[PDB]
This record gives sequence, structure tokens and C-alpha cells, in this order.
Amino acid sequence: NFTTNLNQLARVGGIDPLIGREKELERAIQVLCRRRKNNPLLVGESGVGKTAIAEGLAWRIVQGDVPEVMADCTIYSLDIGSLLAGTKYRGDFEKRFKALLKQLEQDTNSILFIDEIHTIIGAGAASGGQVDAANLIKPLLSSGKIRVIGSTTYQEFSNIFEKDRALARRFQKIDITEPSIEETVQIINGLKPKYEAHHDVRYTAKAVRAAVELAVKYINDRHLPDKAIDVIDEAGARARLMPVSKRKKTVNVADIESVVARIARIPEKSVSQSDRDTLKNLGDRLKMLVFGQDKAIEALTEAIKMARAGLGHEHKPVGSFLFAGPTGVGKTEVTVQLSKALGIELLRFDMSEYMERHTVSRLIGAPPGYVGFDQGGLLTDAVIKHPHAVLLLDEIEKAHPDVFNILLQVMDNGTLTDNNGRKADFRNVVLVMTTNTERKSIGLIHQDNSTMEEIKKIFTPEFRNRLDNIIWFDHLSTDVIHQVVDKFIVELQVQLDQKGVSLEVSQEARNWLAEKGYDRAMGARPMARVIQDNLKKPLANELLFGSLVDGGQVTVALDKEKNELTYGFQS
Amino acid sequence: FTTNLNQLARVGGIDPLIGREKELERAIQVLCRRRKNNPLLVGESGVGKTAIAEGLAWRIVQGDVPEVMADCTIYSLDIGSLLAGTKYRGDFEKRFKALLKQLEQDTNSILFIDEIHTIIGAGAASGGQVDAANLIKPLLSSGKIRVIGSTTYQEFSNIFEKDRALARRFQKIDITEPSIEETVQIINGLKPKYEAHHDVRYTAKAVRAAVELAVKYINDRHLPDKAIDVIDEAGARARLMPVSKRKKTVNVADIESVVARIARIPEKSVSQSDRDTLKNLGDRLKMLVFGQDKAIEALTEAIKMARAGLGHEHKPVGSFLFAGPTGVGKTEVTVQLSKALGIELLRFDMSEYMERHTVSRLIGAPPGYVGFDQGGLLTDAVIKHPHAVLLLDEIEKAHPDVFNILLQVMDNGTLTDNNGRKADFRNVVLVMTTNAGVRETERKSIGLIHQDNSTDAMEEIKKIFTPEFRNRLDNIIWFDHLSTDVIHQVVDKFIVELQVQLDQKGVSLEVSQEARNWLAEKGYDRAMGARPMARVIQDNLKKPLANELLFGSLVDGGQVTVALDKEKNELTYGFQS
Amino acid sequence: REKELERAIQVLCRRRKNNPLLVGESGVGKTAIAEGLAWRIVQGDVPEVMADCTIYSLDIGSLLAGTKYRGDFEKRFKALLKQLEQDTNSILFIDEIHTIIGAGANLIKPLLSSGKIRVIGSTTYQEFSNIFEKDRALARRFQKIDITEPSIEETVQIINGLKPKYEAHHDVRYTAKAVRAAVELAVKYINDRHLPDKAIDVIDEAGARARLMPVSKRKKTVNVADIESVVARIARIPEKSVSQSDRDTLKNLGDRLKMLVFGQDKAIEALTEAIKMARAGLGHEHKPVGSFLFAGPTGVGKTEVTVQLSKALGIELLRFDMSEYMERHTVSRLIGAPPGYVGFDQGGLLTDAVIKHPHAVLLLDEIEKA
Amino acid sequence: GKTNDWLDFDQLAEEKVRDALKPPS
Ligand SMILES: Nc1ncnc2c1ncn2[C@@H]1O[C@H](COP(=O)(O)OP(=O)(O)OP(O)(O)=S)[C@@H](O)[C@H]1O
Ligand SMILES: Nc1ncnc2c1ncn2[C@@H]1O[C@H](COP(=O)(O)OP(=O)(O)OP(O)(O)=S)[C@@H](O)[C@H]1O
Ligand SMILES: Nc1ncnc2c1ncn2[C@@H]1O[C@H](COP(=O)(O)OP(=O)(O)OP(O)(O)=S)[C@@H](O)[C@H]1O
Ligand SMILES: Nc1ncnc2c1ncn2[C@@H]1O[C@H](COP(=O)(O)OP(=O)(O)O)[C@@H](O)[C@H]1O
Ligand SMILES: Nc1ncnc2c1ncn2[C@@H]1O[C@H](COP(=O)(O)OP(=O)(O)O)[C@@H](O)[C@H]1O
Ligand SMILES: Nc1ncnc2c1ncn2[C@@H]1O[C@H](COP(=O)(O)OP(=O)(O)O)[C@@H](O)[C@H]1O
Ligand SMILES: [Mg+2]
Ligand SMILES: [Mg+2]
Ligand SMILES: [Mg+2]
Ligand SMILES: [Mg+2]
Ligand SMILES: [Mg+2]
Repeated sequence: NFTTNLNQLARVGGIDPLIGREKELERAIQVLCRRRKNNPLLVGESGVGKTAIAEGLAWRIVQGDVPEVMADCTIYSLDIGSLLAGTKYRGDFEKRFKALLKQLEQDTNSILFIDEIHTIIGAGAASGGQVDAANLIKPLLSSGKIRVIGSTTYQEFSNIFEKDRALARRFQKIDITEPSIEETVQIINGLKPKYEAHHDVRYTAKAVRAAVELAVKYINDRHLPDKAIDVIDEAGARARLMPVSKRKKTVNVADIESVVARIARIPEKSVSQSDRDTLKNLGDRLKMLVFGQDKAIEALTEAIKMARAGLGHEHKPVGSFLFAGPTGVGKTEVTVQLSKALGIELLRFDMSEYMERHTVSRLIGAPPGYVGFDQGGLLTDAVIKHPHAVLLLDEIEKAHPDVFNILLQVMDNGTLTDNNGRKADFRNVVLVMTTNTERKSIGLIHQDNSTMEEIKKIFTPEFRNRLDNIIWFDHLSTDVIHQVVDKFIVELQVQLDQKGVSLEVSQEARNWLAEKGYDRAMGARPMARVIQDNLKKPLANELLFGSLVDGGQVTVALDKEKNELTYGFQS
Repeated sequence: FTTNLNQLARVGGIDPLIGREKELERAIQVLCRRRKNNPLLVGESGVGKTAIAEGLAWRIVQGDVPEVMADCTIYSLDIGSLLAGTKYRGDFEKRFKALLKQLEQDTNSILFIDEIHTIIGAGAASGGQVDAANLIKPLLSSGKIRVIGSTTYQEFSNIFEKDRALARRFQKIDITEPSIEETVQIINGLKPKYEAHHDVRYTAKAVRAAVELAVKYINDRHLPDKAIDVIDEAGARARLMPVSKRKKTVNVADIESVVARIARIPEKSVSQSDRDTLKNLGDRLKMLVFGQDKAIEALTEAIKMARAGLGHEHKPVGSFLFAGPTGVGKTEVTVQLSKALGIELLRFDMSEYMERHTVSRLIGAPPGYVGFDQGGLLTDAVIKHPHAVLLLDEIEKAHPDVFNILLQVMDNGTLTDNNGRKADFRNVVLVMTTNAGVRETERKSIGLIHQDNSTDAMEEIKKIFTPEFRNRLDNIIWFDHLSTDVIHQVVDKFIVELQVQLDQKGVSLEVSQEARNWLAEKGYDRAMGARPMARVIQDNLKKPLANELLFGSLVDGGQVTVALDKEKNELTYGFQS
Repeated sequence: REKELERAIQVLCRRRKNNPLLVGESGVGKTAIAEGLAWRIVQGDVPEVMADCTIYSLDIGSLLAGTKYRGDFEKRFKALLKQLEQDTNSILFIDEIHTIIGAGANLIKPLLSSGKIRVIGSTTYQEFSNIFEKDRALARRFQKIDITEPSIEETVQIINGLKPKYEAHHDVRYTAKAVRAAVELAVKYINDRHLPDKAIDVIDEAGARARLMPVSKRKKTVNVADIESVVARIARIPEKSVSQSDRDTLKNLGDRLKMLVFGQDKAIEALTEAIKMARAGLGHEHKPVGSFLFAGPTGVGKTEVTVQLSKALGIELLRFDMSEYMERHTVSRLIGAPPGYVGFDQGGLLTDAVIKHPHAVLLLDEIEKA
Repeated sequence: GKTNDWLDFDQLAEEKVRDALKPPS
């Protein structure tokens, strides 16, 4: 059972020098210089440089910048796959594990570095609940002169470690602090010449800072030390492959945007100088998909640009808004189009189902020891999955008062805590609250049910005061309604163009559809259903029976007396 | 030992690559990286994972690949050759490391490894005696030679992404089946080889129609796996079926016969079968199930509008809610709807998913759960039959979380599984049955005159089901109550079954027309439909006959005369020898 | 099997994946499909492309008898494969291919990849799913074929072909009506088994039963009564022509149950009528004899009638106290423990009890508490 | 109010094996 050597590798190559870990290195050295219980335990997280500390110690000894008492030591990295190989044998693990220790006794100054200690030290050969998993090393660690550098995550530390008190006392925890962007900027600088020599490229200072800053802003799943190098590594490969006779050896910020976007699974949102083009004409391109409530577009687009300019607050979301207008105006349409414009996902929730007292926990999750804990909360889960999406909450006024408190904490601090101990980042989510009857007037003679002080009455000042700006939506004007129905006719036209037909429909047909489709209270919600049956169903049957399969010509005819939409078919 | 696939491309034995251009750039991207430079292709079998590696060697010969890796000669290894000579003591390990030493001296090459899960899976894979998992780690850690692998979503999840060493060495690539149009081009490339082998000639429409139809009737493998086999099989079947006067010419009719045999159907498949089955969908369905003329007609119109294509391709073909009481033949039309359209049936009783935890089971439970090993029932069922019909009875009892998964299908037509595969719903129709409203409709009021008109049972539908969910639904089909004429046919159906069982014993059964009417009112309950008709027949008809059969005149097939008594208004049974 | 055999020949002629895999359920005639192929070669009905092609049936047991000190396994396979390959027309046939793939390694993977030699493999749907799907290399070369069941009329011909062997061994004569009865009766009642296997089991059993009754040679002719007896015995359907000895129990089941339990006559009538109905044959063939929910005041004979019913009918009472199964996890006891867990050794209490006593009354006391 | 759920914990059976060898000669 051979074990990889970390000093032989560093003397030939393949071991990258560790930078900026003076404090952690000194602690590991100090721990390894102890007489008893000299077994460091590099407790960290995923993506942080845990193995780097261990491999850094190897290049330090080779170079010689180590205390003479701690010199001449050879760090050995055992192959877990080798020891764990072989099964259904009474002594395979014992022979392999005790062979490594025996071959290590010959070198009384050698150090052992076991990566992923929890895998082999949690259950080595725990067949049928055997208790031999970690009992072999325990006497060796406390008494034996053999040292065992362990590296595990913080979560695994709690799940397995600290429960076996005997094993925990024989290990010295070494806490990692997840270095900040500034610390990571110096780390990538030292590694810049190494990557530049392999890819024969050059990285600009702007690109280095942009890559680390963009990864933390968008790549939340991975940690900063490893993910940042991933972007730099990928940009070098892409900077070399994409050029065709251009010979663009330099690596500008542009290449960084491409790789981060692709690895983040987003539609080009994480790009520099590209958003400014859309921000310049965000309202213009939005006005082509929405008709009316133009004043609302100005309030929404300015706040978005205000937040994107980097002048907002760090402990608050990009912007909290309370869209207020009668039902059907199109606040949801503005949001469903804003997300596609800004290249962000869309989160849609309805507070109608969260009006009970026990249903509020469905957003943040049930407390531990109660029903609903395992899956968690849909709100915090969706936010963690898409921290850049747009949050839409329909009919917020119906929500229970406890739910308002949850939103208050979000708008005040910009973060929520999941029932599993996670932290839902809200600093990059556009919070959108929509606020607004079907039953006829209860009177002898029916009457109109159409409906600044209204919001103050239905919303406490503490909630209103936390909003960035309350955008108002104007009632759909009669002239505007003619524009809205045109979008459905042209939408069907492009859909029908794929089949090969052209609808002759003119404003005469839209006249009846307008009043029938649009309602003052329901708004334009029945409008979609109108085309679904009146315009789509009749053409569908004839189009498929064979008359218009190989190219078709259709038309519309509305008779005053019939008060219905007739159709004409040709081919 | 190893085979230099790169050399084969220079020789010209390898074939050109048709498609998968985007995937090829990703492989080149990873290889140029200093770290995490080992590509990993994870996909289902038949997607053509190995085609990408084979094609990669071909492009280097052309020189389009960057000159940085032009000199690189991609190699390949087969575990079969390595596994040989098992009797020798560690020859498998001894000869594998020797190969690396040869490759290390060159220090410039890539090594394709088909079914890499086996090498890393030292005993994890079924019948695995390989111990090369540890062997690869030294070469990969040094980084002198890159490796390209191949695995599936099942193995990748259970094995890959767990070991940190593999996570920082192999990069996940999402190989996906190509477009239908792309599949046609691939067949065109291999035309001279396949045609020359069988000395046959098939037209463009034959291979084109084959891919569009093979997907419908075949599910065991991906798109460009059966298609390459179907044309091969068609040429082989054509070569040998004629004893003489060989019909080398291949037309659309010939491919229809071979696919029918493997499909195990009685020639119903056709190139435009969908258009033919849709026109005669209404008339061929009403005959099978009596009644529900208004509901059946509405359902047929919805499927026609969807197939027309004037909508959203991502949305499912149809979302229908079969409202109304049970026992009105709602499940029957669903059963016959699939049989008419030549598709399978996937019945799921949602009454067993009345808890929040069970909801996760549908899309895959967390590790260590019984459902997790099996996988998501909804996703696995759809993958096994992407054209069948989904039936979810008693949706009003299901947890509100279940609606969330259904929303993703009706809004996106795709449900990501924990394994990572994406389900296809654009060709699946979902039909839900609910009894909500019937209880309220039959709720007699507190008054002298019963409020006979209590059909305003839509509020309950809206109350139980959130507006968001029902909003997407196309139409809430309301099933009517069977008329006395239909009920009479149902009684005859149960009577015929009884007569058939009785005929095996030599016993006839005569039932008057008036007696049947008595069973109609008692057998059919407005709140329960015609479901109690099977129980009333057992209690009113089978019980008296059983006593006479065991000990009586009916011991050996004598006679039966069932007649209703007008004075008592009760069924009377006459027994004769 | 003219359509099933056609599938094998066409795939064999294919340039690639020329390895027919006859995947079918147990007792479906999978070996007959390949055994029948050899017959047609001599007759010459097979297409000329594959005419004059030898078929070799490999014996796993013969090759497994390794005499050499661990060198026989590889030497036997290596020499055997070359003998079949040099001819270039032989199409090897391996029944129960799953055994060869499993360690006992195979060393036949290079041969399969080259495709120079065609090998036919038979395997059950169970084993095919467990191992062949995992190894894409092995299952890629093999093209899964589907064999579900033969036609009803064709089965009668197969029985006639095999009838002389059974008649000679049992010294009995099977009437044409009896054979048709067995096929029709067996398929209708024994749903779990398949038409080819069960059809020959009843025929073999029917002959033994007739010969065994008389000490001397007699009862040569076999009547449909025996076929009904053996098919009913395996299917467990209540046999017709009930004996007068058993016509007293059912006749006096209510009177006996009324003496032990007084009152609540409706409960006794429902139970006795359902039991009598089942014996008559006018009962569901896919549902229990009777599902009855007994509710009422305390001490009204709800449990007593069930216990006495078992005693009167002389069948074991599988009494289960549902109060124990309050929790969902307790369901494992009834359905069964998982295959790999610690309790896998213990079987399902409900499943094992029902298997041990198929006709036993099942009493689920206090079902609501479950 | 609320319902306090209970999480059952499963136990898995894993057993070691020993090999009785046969001398070749
Ligand atoms: N001003 C508009 N311009 C374009 N399309 C519109 C407009 N208003 C409504 N629509 C269309 O009508 C559809 C249905 O309206 P909804 O989006 O459901 O309304 P809503 O969000 O409930 O209304 P409020 O007033 O925002 S609560 C939208 O999705 C659009 O397709
Ligand atoms: N088409 C057929 N022609 C002739 N005999 C047939 C045919 N189909 C089935 N049989 C008979 O079925 C029997 C053969 O069964 P086998 O195929 O050997 O069963 P098997 O595959 O070994 O069964 P298991 O359960 O899978 S081990 C013989 O009695 C055959 O004569
Ligand atoms: N109808 C009855 N005729 C004769 N003995 C009876 C009758 N009902 C109850 N007993 C007697 O009362 C005792 C209990 O009867 P069981 O039928 O076991 O009660 P049970 O119906 O299970 O009770 P609970 O309280 O409803 S669970 C025994 O001694 C029975 O013999
Ligand atoms: N401080 C650092 N200096 C240099 N490289 C670092 C540093 N922190 C992390 N890395 C790099 O992180 C990469 C991947 O993570 P690694 O350091 O192996 O830790 P882990 O095994 O915990 O993921 C290594 O290639 C290593 O060079
Ligand atoms: N894009 C493609 N270009 C060329 N050949 C392809 C393509 N996709 C599939 N094929 C061919 O179809 C078959 C696909 O087999 P494949 O899925 O690679 O097998 P496996 O899953 O065992 O690796 C091969 O014959 C392959 O050459
Ligand atoms: N319109 C109908 N035409 C023919 N048979 C019908 C019709 N409606 C109901 N039935 C029959 O009545 C019964 C309806 O209840 P069933 O579907 O058996 O209930 P469940 O789904 O609860 O098992 C079935 O036997 C069904 O075939
Ligand atoms: Mg590491
Ligand atoms: Mg391949
Ligand atoms: Mg029904
Ligand atoms: Mg056999
Ligand atoms: Mg009791």
C-alpha cells in the first residue's frame, strides 16, 4: 500500500506555493511541535485551500524556511482508494492500515496528511456496526510519535467529530476564515505568472479583480479561493481557443465575463459594459411589450439603474418596491418582461395560500422537530438557488401580519436564516410587491365597483417607510386598450407564420374583442382566454383536416346582427 | 496494447462527425486548462458519447483544432484487453502502469477511457474485479497526461462528485441528444457504408420518417441509437425476406413493416398516423363509451388544437381536469383515449401521496430513502413512456406541494430529476379526476322545498385548487350524470359477465326488462355513480343462485327465471330443473 | 413462433449487433426458439444467406468442471472460441447467458466487439435489468428481443408434439378435448405462470394422478375431470362437483355459527353467503372471498363470529392486532423488511402467514387504530 | 397548533466474509 509523498513532488514540481497563510502555517507548525496530541485538524469548508496548507508545509521544508526541529520531515499523503480497496475480508483493512503505519515507523520524523478524514475515520471497516473504524489511530495519535494532519469541513466536524470525545481530544482544530476579496487578489497575483507561462497569455489587473468580485456576486455555491482560480484558468483556455488569427494574447475583462456567465448558468447577465447598453434603453424596449402605465416604467427603471450603479446599501436588497394599481393593469407583465430583459430568473408566489398562522412557516421553513422541516422553505430555497432572480409576491395585502414581519427583516437587513442554519442572501434580489370585487354590487340597481391614503390605511407605516419607492400604476385608458389587443393579434401572426398562413384581421375585429376581452375589474385577464377559443379553436380544426395543411389563407368576418366573429378560409 | 485512434483518422478509417459542435468546443476548452483538465462525458447510453471522442481525433487531422494540441495523438484503452490474463499475479496493475510509463515518456497525448465508472468503480460496478481506481490517481495528479471518460447519470451521481480528488480532476459535461433534423444528417453521412454493406438503396423520406416515428413507438434507448439500427435492420430484412426477385429498393412502406414487428403492434403505425387517428378520434371514442357526448367532444377538440401547433411548444399537449362524480366512465374514456391514440397508460393514485414527505418521492427523495434508490416515480414513468397518458386521481386530497411540481410541467414542460436528466412533457397529456363538488351538489338544504338546483359546485373547485393552478388548465371538463338509457346498458354488461360465468356451468339466466329497471335506481347512486352496480348484482342476484347451486335443483344446469313482483316490488327468482 | 424466429434471423444477418438476445419470462419457451432454429436448417426453410450454418449449444456445467490448477477456465474458453470462429458460419448458442457473464472473467468481450462470431443469449427479464443495463459494453452488442407467450391454438400443437413422450412414460392416453381444456383452463386461472410451462405441468401431473390410483395397469384414458382437478389444485380455485361430505358444512354453517353466537344473524348470513358464493364459482377471481367491516357496540360478537368461523371451516385464523401498528414504520412488519437492512432475514408477517395458509381467515382487529 | 413529526432511523446490515482456501497440490 504505497502512499503519495508531498516532499518528492515539490522537489520536482506540481506543488504550487502557498501565499498569505502565515497565521495558519504557524499554528500547524506549533501543533506539530507538541510532544503529545500533535495532530493538526484543518477544519474548513468546501472550495477553501485546505489541502494547500498541507502541501504548503511540504514546499516550506524543501526550501528550508522552517524551524530546524521541524526540518527533515516528509509529509505523506495516503491514497484512500488504496486502503479502502478490497472488501469482504476480515483483515484487508487492518493489514493495509497497519502496513502503512509499519512502513512509517522507519521514518520517525515523517508526517501523515490524510485528506477527507471523515470518510476513512468515520467508518473504516464498520461492518455490522463494528467499533474498529477509528480505534486503531486513537492509541497511535495520543502516545505514538506519528502525526496525522486531518482536513474536514465544518459541517462534517459537527456531524461526526465532537461526538467521539476520545478522538476529538487527540486533534487540534485549525479554523479557516475564508479570506476576503483583497486576500484573494494577492493570491491570484502570485499565481498569475505560473498560469501565464502555461497558456502563454497575460492577465490585466482589472480582469483579476473583476473575476474574484464577479464570482462572489454570482457563483454563490462555490467558495472564493477555488472558484476564483477556476475563472482565471478557464479564461486562459478560452482566450487561447477563440482567437482565429487575431493573436489576442492579452486577457481582457471581456473573456472573464464569458466564462463566469457560462459556469454560472445565466443568460449573459454577468457582463461589464453590456448592461449599460440595455440600461440606456431599458424603458424603451420595455414599452414595446407593455402599453399604458408609462409613468410606472420611469420609477421602476430609475430605481433599477440606481441600484446597479453601485451606490446602494450593502445590508439591503437592490431595491424594494410596492407596485400598486387595480387588477389587470399589467404589473405581472412588467416583471415577467423585466426578468427576461435583465437576464434574471423569475420567482412567483401567491400570498392567498399563506393567510393562515401555520402556513407562514412554508416560506422560511418549519422549526426543527416539527412537520415540514426536511424539505425546508420555498422562499429561502428558491433564493439560494437563484440569488439574482426577481421576487414577485402577488396580493401581499392578504398576507398574515407575521409574513409582513418576515419581509420587514428582509428589507431592513437583506438576509434571512433558513431552518437548517443556512443564510439566504437577498442583497441581489429585486423585491416586487403587487397590490390591488368580482361579485356584483349588492343593491337594487347595480352600480360601478371601481376602486394615496388607501395604502396608508391597508399598510402599517413601518412597512411603507421601508419601501424604496411606491410605484403607482394607472388604469388602462380606452385608447391604450386598442394597443393591448394588437399585441395578441400580432403574437398569433408570428406563431401562425411558422405554419405558413397570414391572418387578414383588421381593426374591425378588434373592436368587439376589446370590450368583450377587457373588463374594468378583471382587466385584461380574460383577454388571453378570448383568443384561446374565439380565434384559435376555429382555425385549428380546418388547418389540420387537410384543406390548409400545405399552406393556408384565413380571414375574419364580424357581422353586426350576428354579434360574433365569423371566419373565411382559402387555399 | 492500446490503440492509437488518431492514427486511424490519418488512415481514413474513421468517419466524419455530424453535429455536436458545441460539445466539442467544451472538450477542447477543458483540455487546455492547467487544472481540472480531464473531460467527463455524462449521459444516457445511445446519445453518442463515444462519437464525440472519436470525432475529436478526426478534427485534429483536418487541422482546424488549435495548433497548441495539433501534435497530440489521442489514444484509447479497452478494459477487456487490460482485464485479460487474470491468472497472472497483478498483471492487470503491472501492465497498466507499464502503459503509463510509455505514455509518460512521450508526455504529450490524451487517453479516452470508455465506461470510466468501471475503472474508478473497483468493485462498485456489478461483477467488478478491476482495481485501477487507485492506479489512475498518480498520473492524473501529476497532470502529464489528460483523460477523457464516459459515464451515465446513475453512476455519475452515486460515484462522481463525492470524491474531492475526482471533483478537482474531472469536469461535468452535459451531453444531450440532438435535434430531429440533426439526426437525419448523421444517417446521411453513414449512407455509403451501410448501403454498400447490404447493397440496398433507401430514399431520403425513408430515413427521415424513420426517426420521427421510431421515437413514438420505441423508448428503450435514445434517438440516434435505434435509428441507426432501424435502417440497418430494414436493409437486412429486405436483403433476406425475398427468396428470389430481391426488392433491393426501399420505400416508406418497407420501413413501416420492420418497425411494426419490433414495436409489437399490428401495423397501426404510419408516417402520418397522428393526423389519421385525430380525425376519427371523436367517432371512434363515443362508440366505445356510451354517454358523455358533451364532455367527450370537448376533450377531443382540446387535443386537436394542441396538435395544430398554434401555441407554446414547451407547454404540455393538454391539461384537463375531469370534474364530476365517479362511476360516470371518466377513467374509461381515459383508458380508451390512450388505446385509440396508440399510447400506454400510466395510472397513479394520488391518495397515497397525501403527505408532504411523499411529494419529494415523486421527484426523488433524499439519500437513504426507499424512493431515492428507485428514483422519482413521475420522472421515471414519463422517461419509460414519453408518449403515454398520466392519470392522477383524487387530486383534491393531495398535498398543496404536489401542485408545485405539476405547475412546472404546465409552465415549462420539464422536471429536473436529482440524477440530472430532464423529463420530456411536450408529448404527454395529463388528466386529473376529482370528486369535489358532488358532496355539496347533493347536500339537501334546511327547508320545506329541497333546493333541487345545487349545481353551483364550482366555488369548491376554486376553493380547494388555488387560482394559479386552475388558471393554466385548459378546460374543467364537467362529467354529466348517466341517463336511464345508459344505466340499462351497464346492467346488461354486468348481466352478460354473469351469464358467461354461468354458461361455463350449463346455467342460463333470464331477466325481465322490468327487473333491470329496479337495479338501475338502486344500483346507480347520484353521489357514487354506477360503482355500486357491481355490488348490488352480487348481493341481489349472485347470493340466491349460490344457495340453489350448492344444494338444490340448480346442482346441474337446470334453468333460471328471474322476474320482478309487482305486488311486492321486489325481485323474485324462479328455479326449475 | 414464426414471428419471433423471424426477429432472430434478421438481427443475425445485420452487419452490427448481430447477437440475438431472447429475453423472456420464465417458462416462455426461450430455448425452444433457438432449438427450433436448428430444425429449419436441415429442412432448408431458412433463408439461403444463413443456410448451412451450424449451431453449437454450450454447456456451462461441462466447461465449469475445471481440472487444471486454475488454468482450465481460460484455456477451455480460449480454445472453444477459436474452434467456432475458424469455421466462420457457426452461430454459438448459450442458454442462461447471465451465468457466463457473472464471475465463475468471461474473456468473451473482445470477440463480441469484433463481431466475427455470433453468440445467442437467453436471459430472464429480471437478470437482464439487474446486470445487463449496468454494463453498456455487454448489452450494446446484444439486441434485446421480446418473447411474451405463444398463441392459444399453437400451444395445443406443441402439446401434441410432446404428447407421445408423456403417454409412454405415464402409460396413459390424453384426449384431444383434455388438451384443449388444460390450455384454456390454465391460462384463465394461473395468471402468474406462463402458457408453455403450466400447460406441461398439468399434463404431466394429470398422467401421474391417473396411473397412481390403481395398483394394476388401468385408467389409461384420461378425462377432463383430472385436468380440472390438477389445474384447480395449483390455481386453488374452488373445485366443482363438491362432495356430499363438504355440502353439510356449508349447509349448516349458519346454524353452527348461530348456536355459538346468538343474535346478529345478519353478520352470519353475510359471511356464510359469501363463502358459499365462492364455492359455487360466482366470485371475483382477483379479489378476496369477502371484505367485511364489522362495527358496533362493545361485546356484540364482532370478534367471536370471526374466530368461530375459522373453527367451523377448519382453517387457521391469522389474527392481527392493528393496535401495534400505530406508526407508519411498523408497516415493514406486514409488507416485509428491506432486502439489505438488518431485518431482511425476518419476512413479512402478513405475507408469510398468507403464503403458509392461503385459505386462512384474516382478522384485522381494530383496523381504525392502524 | 402544529404537529411534531418524528424521524425514524434506519440500520443497515453489512457482514464481513472469510475465505477457506484449498491447496493446489
Ligand atoms: N398593459 C399591458 N400591456 C400588455 N399586455 C398586458 C397588459 N396588461 C395585461 N396584459 C396581458 O394580460 C395578461 C393577463 O394579465 P395578468 O398579468 O394576469 O394581470 P395581473 O398581474 O393579475 O394584474 P395586476 O393589475 O398587475 S394585479 C398579461 O400576462 C399580459 O399578457
Ligand atoms: N414454439 C415452440 N415449439 C416447440 N416447443 C415449444 C415451443 N414453445 C415452447 N415449447 C416447449 O416448451 C419447453 C421448452 O421450455 P424452455 O424454453 O426450455 O424453458 P426455459 O427457458 O429453460 O425456462 P426457465 O423458466 O426460463 S429456466 C419444451 O417442452 C418445448 O417443447
Ligand atoms: N353475540 C354474542 N353471542 C355470544 N357471545 C358473545 C356475543 N358477543 C360477545 N360475546 C362474548 O363476549 C366476549 C367477547 O366477545 P367478542 O366478540 O370478542 O367482543 P368484541 O366484539 O371484539 O368487543 P369490542 O369491545 O367491540 S373490541 C366473549 O366471551 C364472547 O363469547
Ligand atoms: N492561499 C492559496 N494559495 C494558493 N493556492 C491556493 C490557496 N488557497 C487555495 N488554493 C488553490 O486551491 C486549489 C483547489 O483547492 P485546494 O487548495 O486543493 O483545497 P481543497 O482540497 O480544500 O479544495 C488548489 O489548486 C490550490 O492551489
Ligand atoms: N453525432 C453522431 N455522429 C456520428 N455517429 C453518431 C452520432 N451519434 C451517434 N452515433 C453513432 O450511433 C451509435 C451511438 O453509440 P454510443 O451511444 O456512442 O454508444 P455507447 O453508449 O455504448 O458509448 C454509434 O454507432 C455511433 O457511431
Ligand atoms: N358510461 C359508462 N359506460 C359503461 N360502463 C360504465 C360507465 N360508467 C361506469 N361504468 C362501469 O361502472 C363501473 C364504474 O366504477 P369503477 O370504475 O369500477 O370504480 P373504481 O374506479 O372505484 O374501481 C365500472 O364497472 C365501469 O366499467
Ligand atoms: Mg485538496
Ligand atoms: Mg459510444
Ligand atoms: Mg370510473
Ligand atoms: Mg430449455
Ligand atoms: Mg374485538
